[PDB]
Amino acid sequence: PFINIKLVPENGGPTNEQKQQLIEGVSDLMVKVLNKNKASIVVIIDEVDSNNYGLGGESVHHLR
Amino acid sequence: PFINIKLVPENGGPTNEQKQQLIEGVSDLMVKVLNKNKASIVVIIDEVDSNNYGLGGESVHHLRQKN
Amino acid sequence: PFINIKLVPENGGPTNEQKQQLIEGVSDLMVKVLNKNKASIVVIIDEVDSNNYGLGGESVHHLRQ
Amino acid sequence: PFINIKLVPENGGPTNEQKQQLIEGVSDLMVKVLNKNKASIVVIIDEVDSNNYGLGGESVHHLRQKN
Amino acid sequence: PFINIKLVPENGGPTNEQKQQLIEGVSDLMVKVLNKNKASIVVIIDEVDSNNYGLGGESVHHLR
Amino acid sequence: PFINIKLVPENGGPTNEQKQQLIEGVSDLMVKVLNKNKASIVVIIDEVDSNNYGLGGESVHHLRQK
Repeated sequence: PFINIKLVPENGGPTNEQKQQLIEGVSDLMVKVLNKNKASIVVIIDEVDSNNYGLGGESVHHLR
Repeated sequence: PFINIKLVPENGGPTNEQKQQLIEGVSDLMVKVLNKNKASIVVIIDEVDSNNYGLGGESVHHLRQKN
Repeated sequence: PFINIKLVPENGGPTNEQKQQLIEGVSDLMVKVLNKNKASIVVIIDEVDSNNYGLGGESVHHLRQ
Repeated sequence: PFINIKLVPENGGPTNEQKQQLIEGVSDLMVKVLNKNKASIVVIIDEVDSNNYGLGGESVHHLRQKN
Repeated sequence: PFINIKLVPENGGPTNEQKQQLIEGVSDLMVKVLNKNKASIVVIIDEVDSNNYGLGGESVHHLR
Repeated sequence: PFINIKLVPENGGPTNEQKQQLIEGVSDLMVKVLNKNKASIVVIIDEVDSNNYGLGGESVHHLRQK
């Protein structure tokens, strides 16, 4: 299975350690809930600039 | 944040309950690791046909038909 | 430019005429805002099942109760 | 609803102002045509280098040098 | 590497054989130009209705 | 059609010339296999940081590239 996560960096995060936790956690979720093979799981994390992510018509930067 | 999950159905699954567990699981995960707001988390699950998902240069339909 | 739209169908929609209005709509916007050549604009629309869309930790299906 | 826009930056654009215009415009369109709840609309703008975008078999960058 | 292909079905196609040709062709190109590891390559093909794909302001369906 | 390629840069690559090959290569494949008109093919290449790509529960960076 493929998992794509797009998030807006906030207050000095995410760190490489938190990224690892996200990767391992979503991966284990597929195993425990769907009994999937862990080795074939691909996860990609995209960090979006605050000025390029909109929620409810406003940029997250504006909202911040 | 935004999370997109693409997977191949198998042995009758996934059910709506398992899908609900996946939605709840990934959300709680974002909260636990990044302390993000649960309310604004969007999750989309795409179910892909075994003949349209390729791993290593071969479709999953072929792989599943082995062992 | 490329534009991808993912939405959950609802109350019979969206119809083909509606999908056409979205295509023409986002296309003109690009010309107006960035003066892009309309000829090279590509738009893709994806429909997602209520049991497959989550918002706030619950499926859209459950939210619709 | 979720919207993802990918474009090649050109002649000093797009500006943060121009980006907001795109976010606002796209969101309004979704309300105008589908009567969707504006509060839950997510839009993401990706900016791509002229060398990483292809059209008709050539990079946007090469197309420009031809003119 | 991950490759996503999106196309509008036409004149009966694409068949599963053509899908396999795309899956392998894309994979081979990655190994050939960048010498990537073939086993870890993931490819996903999305088939899009002609009423959901637009070019130059019109849907592929109207294009006539 | 539309083709999106996501990869992790490795050992001084990919170069613009390589990206051109990838663009032309993917485009020719659509022409040959599906008989598409070249002019309408759009290809986008995304370069992903090794600490952001996960495989089998670990990151490409931890696996030491790919």
